[PDB]
Amino acid sequence: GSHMASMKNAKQEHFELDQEWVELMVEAKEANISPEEIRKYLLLNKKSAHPGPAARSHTVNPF
Amino acid sequence: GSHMASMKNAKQEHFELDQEWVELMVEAKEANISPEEIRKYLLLNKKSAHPGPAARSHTVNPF
Repeated sequence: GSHMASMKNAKQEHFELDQEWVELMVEAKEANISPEEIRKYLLLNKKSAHPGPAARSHTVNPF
Repeated sequence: GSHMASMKNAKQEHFELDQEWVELMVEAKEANISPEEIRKYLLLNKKSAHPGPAARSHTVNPF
């Protein structure tokens, strides 16, 4: 088969964000938006990226 | 006259709205929940503080 380009590393569940979350929070208290919608989503979504392999030895033979 | 308890005669137990929103803001940033839900809602919901609404269960007590 012919060669084709690809990304040097796998995708992760981690993403960049910062200043939207401080900007919404200050106004959401004065406007009385629902925090529960985020906190219940967040309570499930305590996410992390997939780990590396264990790389332990194995064989289809008795001890 | 006779001794009695001073004003205010009873405490209320309502917590700060800020302490949900401050934990939520820090944790939702690291979890990458949607800030766009709060920001799009806030742009319509340009509200301020108000008393509670009426309901069918409300009535004047006999005493």
